[PDB]
Amino acid sequence: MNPPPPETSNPNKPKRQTNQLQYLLRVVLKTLWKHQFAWPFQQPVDAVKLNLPDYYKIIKTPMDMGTIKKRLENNYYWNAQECIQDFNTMFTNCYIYNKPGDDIVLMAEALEKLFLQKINELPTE
Amino acid sequence: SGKGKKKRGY
Repeated sequence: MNPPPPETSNPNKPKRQTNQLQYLLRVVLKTLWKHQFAWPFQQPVDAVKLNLPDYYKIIKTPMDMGTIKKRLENNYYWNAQECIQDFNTMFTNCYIYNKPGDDIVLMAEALEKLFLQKINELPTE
Repeated sequence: SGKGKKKRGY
């Protein structure tokens, strides 16, 4: 079976607005979300629907952009690095599960290049 | 063992 998706809201966590967090939602997430290669990354990988029975043998930290978007929207992240870590986990999950050169991998590589171009201009801490 | 070939979105 699939695991439950990652948590996206916790009312007991403290909340802050920061320029870094705003940029991560309004520039980084938004830019990747609208990209023509985004759709396979907009929700959790459904290993049941996609017939990937071994997916969770190696992917012990699932992540996707739908989860990241919701986390940003619900003030789940305190430090910008928490969000950056989640993007990076999404990419690196893809590269450990899927054969090099598979279409999903080439899509993730293009998205990661774009992510790094946007993260380059992240506001200071 | 993989997800197959992919189509792009709009």
